[PDB]
Amino acid sequence: QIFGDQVTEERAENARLSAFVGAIAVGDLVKSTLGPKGMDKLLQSASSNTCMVTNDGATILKSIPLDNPAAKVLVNISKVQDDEVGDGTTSVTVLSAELLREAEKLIDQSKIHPQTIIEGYRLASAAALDALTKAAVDNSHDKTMFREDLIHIAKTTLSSKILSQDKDHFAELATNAILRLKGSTNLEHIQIIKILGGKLSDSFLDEGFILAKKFGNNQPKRIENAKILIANTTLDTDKVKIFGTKFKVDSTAKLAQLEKAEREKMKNKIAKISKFGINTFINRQLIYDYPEQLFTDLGINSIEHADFEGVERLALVTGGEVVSTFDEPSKCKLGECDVIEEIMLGEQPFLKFSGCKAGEACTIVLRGATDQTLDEAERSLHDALSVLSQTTKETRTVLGGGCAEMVMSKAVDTEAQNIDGKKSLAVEAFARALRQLPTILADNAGFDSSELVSKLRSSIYNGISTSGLDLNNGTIADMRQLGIVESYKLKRAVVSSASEAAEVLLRVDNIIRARPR
Amino acid sequence: NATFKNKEKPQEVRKANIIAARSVADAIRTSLGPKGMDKMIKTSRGEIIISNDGHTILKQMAILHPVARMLVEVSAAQDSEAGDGTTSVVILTGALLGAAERLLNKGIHPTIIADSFQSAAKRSVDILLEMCHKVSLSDREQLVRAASTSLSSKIVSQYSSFLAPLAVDSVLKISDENSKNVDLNDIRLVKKVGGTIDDTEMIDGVVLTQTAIKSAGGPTRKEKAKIGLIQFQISPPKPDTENNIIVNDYRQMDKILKEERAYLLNICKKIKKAKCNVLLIQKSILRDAVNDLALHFLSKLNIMVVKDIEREEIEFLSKGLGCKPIADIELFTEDRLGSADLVEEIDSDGSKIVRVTGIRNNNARPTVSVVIRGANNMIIDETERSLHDALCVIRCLVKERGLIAGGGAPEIEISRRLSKEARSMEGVQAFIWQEFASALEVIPTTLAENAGLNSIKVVTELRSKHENGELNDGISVRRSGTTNTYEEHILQPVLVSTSAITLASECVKSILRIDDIAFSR
Amino acid sequence: KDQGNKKRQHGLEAKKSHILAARSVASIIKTSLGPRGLDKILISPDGEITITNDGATILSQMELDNEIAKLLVQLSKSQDDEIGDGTTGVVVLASALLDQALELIQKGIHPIKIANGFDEAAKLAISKLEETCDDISASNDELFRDFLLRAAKTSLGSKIVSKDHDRFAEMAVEAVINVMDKDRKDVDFDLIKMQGRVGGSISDSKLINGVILDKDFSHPQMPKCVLPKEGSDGVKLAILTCPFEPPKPKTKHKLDISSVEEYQKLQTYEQDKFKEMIDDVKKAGADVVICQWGFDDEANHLLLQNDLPAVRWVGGQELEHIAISTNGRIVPRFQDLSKDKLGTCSRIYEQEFGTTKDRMLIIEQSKETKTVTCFVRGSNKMIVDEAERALHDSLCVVRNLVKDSRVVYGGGAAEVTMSLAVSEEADKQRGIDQYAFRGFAQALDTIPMTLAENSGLDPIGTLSTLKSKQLKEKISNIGVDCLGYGSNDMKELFVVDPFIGKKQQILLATQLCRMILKIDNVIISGKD
Repeated sequence: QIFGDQVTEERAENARLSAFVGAIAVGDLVKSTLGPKGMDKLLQSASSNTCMVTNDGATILKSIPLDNPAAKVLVNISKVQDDEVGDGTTSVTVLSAELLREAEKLIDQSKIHPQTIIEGYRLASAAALDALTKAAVDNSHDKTMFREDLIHIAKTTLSSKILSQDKDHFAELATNAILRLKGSTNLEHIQIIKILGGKLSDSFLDEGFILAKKFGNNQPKRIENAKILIANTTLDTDKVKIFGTKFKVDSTAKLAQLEKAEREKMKNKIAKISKFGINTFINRQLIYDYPEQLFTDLGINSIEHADFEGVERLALVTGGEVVSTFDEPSKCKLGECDVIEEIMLGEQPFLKFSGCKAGEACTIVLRGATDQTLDEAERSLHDALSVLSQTTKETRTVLGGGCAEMVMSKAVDTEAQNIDGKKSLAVEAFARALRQLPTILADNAGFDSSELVSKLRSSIYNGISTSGLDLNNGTIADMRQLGIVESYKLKRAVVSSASEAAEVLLRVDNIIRARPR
Repeated sequence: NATFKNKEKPQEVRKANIIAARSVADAIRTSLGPKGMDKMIKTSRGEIIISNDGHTILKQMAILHPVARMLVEVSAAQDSEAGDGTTSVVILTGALLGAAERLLNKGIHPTIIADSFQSAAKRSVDILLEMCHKVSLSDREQLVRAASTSLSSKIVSQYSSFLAPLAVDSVLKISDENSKNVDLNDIRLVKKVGGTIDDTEMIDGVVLTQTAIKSAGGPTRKEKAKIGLIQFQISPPKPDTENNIIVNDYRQMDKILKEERAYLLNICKKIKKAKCNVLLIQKSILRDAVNDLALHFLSKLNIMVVKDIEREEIEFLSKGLGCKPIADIELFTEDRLGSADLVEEIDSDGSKIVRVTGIRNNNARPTVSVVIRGANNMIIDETERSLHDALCVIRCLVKERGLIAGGGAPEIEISRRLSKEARSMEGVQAFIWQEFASALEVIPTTLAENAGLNSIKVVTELRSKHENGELNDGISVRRSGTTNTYEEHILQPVLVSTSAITLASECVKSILRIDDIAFSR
Repeated sequence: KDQGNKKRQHGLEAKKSHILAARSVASIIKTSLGPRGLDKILISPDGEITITNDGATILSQMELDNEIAKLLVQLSKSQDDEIGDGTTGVVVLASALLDQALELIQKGIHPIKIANGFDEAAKLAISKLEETCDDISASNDELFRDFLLRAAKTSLGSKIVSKDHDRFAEMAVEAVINVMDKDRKDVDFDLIKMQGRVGGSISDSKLINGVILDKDFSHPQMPKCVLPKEGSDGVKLAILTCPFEPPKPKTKHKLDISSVEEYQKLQTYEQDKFKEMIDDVKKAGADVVICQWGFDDEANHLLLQNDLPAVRWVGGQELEHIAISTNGRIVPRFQDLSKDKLGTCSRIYEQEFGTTKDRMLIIEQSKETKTVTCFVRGSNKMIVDEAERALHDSLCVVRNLVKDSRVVYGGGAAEVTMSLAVSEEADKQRGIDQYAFRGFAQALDTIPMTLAENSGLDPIGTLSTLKSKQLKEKISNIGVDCLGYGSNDMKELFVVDPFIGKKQQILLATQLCRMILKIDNVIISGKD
């Protein structure tokens, strides 16, 4: 007997089983979230007062802890998929769980060494990734078809989300937001504003980069030829090069006379800001009445409490510099635009920009009944916009609805025709994992997956490699006629991540814990 | 036979969900209708409460199961959107869940059930809307009759000839003939002890519950006033941290008093410099709202003071008067003031209530306040509730114009049509819609039973009479049978029936989709 | 005091118990022995989940009160510090020797007779090992550079770094050469530092022959780079632990003013001292300023106006890295700054790495250096940590190859050759020792058998083939198929271990076995 001090220890038989049972426990969290017809999970914290219902697989994996140290590995891997890619979280988690689920049987029943399984999965992965490439078709030419493809992608990427209710509108809103870019793929150019009142179908796309805060106490409602100088500086009772002078008097009148001194020092600082030749001044910090009036008297339009996200968005639109220090009129970049106008959206104040610098920006304005509705709408747009944005660099797509998965498993089954003995079952096991996604999709939709998946496979096998699941009618349909497409890049990420994710736990057969603290 | 082994049993969670939710609905079911049975609850404090109000019961039932609690939120949504039917939306939910349970046992996947019920709900709404009796806001008498009906079930019905047009005019003062969504939170019902039920007023600016100034020198009334909303306290310097003042003689007391008074004087002078004529101070117990010393200065400045104004009153003031809050005397300036033609305190049967009229400010919004009067607390409390419900009735009529007969009539009309129409559908469509339609009859069935009538007889008569007759027929507890409920003036706004069909679908859809419960810690 | 609540083992039963305790340790780490070895999940005291197959890390994270197991950990520590290769093998082999000792004891061979026999068997094993050695540094320098890189490439194949290991192998080769003079051939490992950041891919890693700071400049408007300035004497660096301003406390000031005359002077003093301190930088003749502390606004403007780029809040080791690389000094104060203390370099610049905002500051000599830093990138923490540690292993390999040119082929081939030699000599003993000599050889066999088992190969067919080839055809080293190559015979596969490594592995494992076998009594008290 070794170790001690109450540490966890698991040996070959136990740690190996735990690695697989853990990964399965992870899959059980999200296997119900796959597809537009997926089922919901009710989550509740120890306080009981935060009870929520969601079908967002990423939220569930992040919200629900597991005590299995091998499960923690797969959950962390799924996190990376969700944060870095923006889609495929459920698909990778399922495929990882199913690849490892089959691996458990391969060891226990088929007498396959863990090393044999890993190499077999690597060979099968190459077959699957090649299958995606050969089946991948772009419409780089004929801009009409590319724009249509983005709409079809959008409707798919909005699936399972609250926006799936009105996807006909949001598919075009999201697509237009990306088409507007004609440029950078960085989503930081696209803003989402969450407004209460109205229905989700009433969301608008506005290319004018709408700001959630207005300017001025008593200043004009429209700025022409605006020159934008951003700030992150303290302007309140700023004692300039007179530090250490305190106000101690025996009357209120004398104190007010001394406060003038702070105004004189602030006046110099504000004057130095005006020396830049600006019309609009934005400060991340608050602006007290003194510097506020000093800006007004000099004709400078005052915005206060422009938080971090605001400043960064302004940098991508107006082209100004945050300039935390205003001791010299030079060494600063100044932004510009044609118009800044006070505008009401849904009886809520905003500013509207026009003529900004090399504008690639736009705003999507959401209209919702509840905060929870809008929060889900905001995230759903973010996920869809990411895939749609990435599509503008990788324009190839494949057919969804289980079609790509059947095509991949077809190639993998073909690979098993020319394979050494020990690795043969591992390659076939990889294919069996791939076909679990269309099985789960059918099951969640309330259809007989055994019939639909078996018939679908025979369709893709005997040519007709256009068919897939119709998860609304419960039959087999041509995905090109229905418009069910998924980004090539995303499918490469899903297969790649699922393959590596399995390998990480396939290489584990022992769990060693140090003394707990 | 041999079928799915069902080693993993997700149905066990859905069964627990349905069982818990249906138990809540059946508990509320027995209180449906004017003849329903009372519920008694012993609260966590040991108090005994008795009520037949579904929503009040649900809040005090203290439901534990995470999913069954959702039936309480359903009643909250009904209370927020319609303001009526709060018992019926849960009861229909329970019956529709029972339909889902039977459909699950029949081999229909929960996913199919949820979507099929939604489709049935879509048709149910269309059936409901087409059969209603349309109204118009231009017909003041019609609105009075609608309100008078809902008032006829209140404790003091003899004044319904007054409370009905008061609710009607209160809405019309802020909602013209062409309006979709009327937020009756802009109609403030303000109670004060004294006077009688009919002795009510509708005031444009505001009705407050508090007095102004009683001390000598107070202006007690101001015309052409600018009004500010104060959330700070006006009192001599009184810090919370350690402090001491030493006074060994009247000479030092004089000095100290001058320091306290000069502080308040400077505040009062700044308020005057802002040209503020009336101070409306939010209630707080932290420091004196306005100290007597400040009142002496403010009185000499001809500034009115109203103290101990409740948060809800302050929020209304910010909309009716066009004025803004001031967080601190430091920022007390003109830009935060409203306007009013007259600010006065009314002493009628000892009321002594401050009110504002003639705001005439661009920042004002269509608000109105109602003066509720009465000697006993039960009178002003019953009047407020009576007017609130009446306002909810009218609000419903604006959102979806029209009323349908009560007594379960729209549930028989919808169910009867759906059962016949469903026979033309294919596959699970017809089988599920038959269960959906049947679930609807829980309402006319329960109403019959709670009224003391033979359950089967009444429903049988309702089915036959609706096939040959029309929506107007239904259960009348006053006639103790099935009669022409329209002619008996038993009417509910369309919105109540429309919303109940929607909520029942949304709740059951939400419940059926839950296949597990997990903790997040 | 307090004789009770103690554990004790002694005698023949302790001999079985102690060996079984050693077996328990080997039964865990044996599974990671080989280029295809399996990984462990190592759970920290705080629940942190890490994955590794580094036997040295695993044994370090194994926290145990079994005193016999501790002796095995001590063995792995010695090998990790001395050679850095055999940290798993010395424990697995030592266990194999103890397993043989168990049977030998049970058959009636005294533990001392076992210890003596194993020692003599080890001498035979090394005597044969020498016959199979060859030189890498011998003959054409190009062959040394070729083999040196190839040795690094193989050593990297056991970790995640294997994906893009071509670049990391080059880093190990350049790193060991850059800190080593051709004539002396002594490598000081401390001259090769490891550093890395989260972001990018491991293929983006590179060796930087200068100093890298994970710090930004004192003022966003301050120049980001200084060049040699058209043939002038490079860049002069002022490295201090004090900011160039009148120091001010972060707690209490306690500065008493007795008069108005003092008050006015005191406010002026601070403003003037800001100027004087920066002026002293110009008097020193420095181009850039590197301080442990940051700068106040007035110092930043004064440094800006005088074109004196400055780096804020630079850590202790980072200050030393500059002082060492630039052949300068760290000067506690300002009055001592001059050409005799300021550091020299050829360029200081800020480097961006794609979308990574670290914006590290790099100081280059642009010539032969005394020290290098290995810069590692990767898409996550665990990726950087493992790829960075992979360099540590490769650096140890090339370190040993420079110091001792004699190498032998690995893959277990050396153990099979030594096993065969000891086995053949055992029959010549004709005495009691024959049992220990045969046992020693059988213990050696456990290494190529472990390499088989951890690769999914039959260890019995594998070992039979290994011994058969080295007897039927030629004693020449025959390896195993653990790497998935078309065939064995490492001569064409470039799987090579240093002689000093394999020599120490066998001798140290034997010494440890004796360390445990000679223990006839263990008394364990409590832990205060």
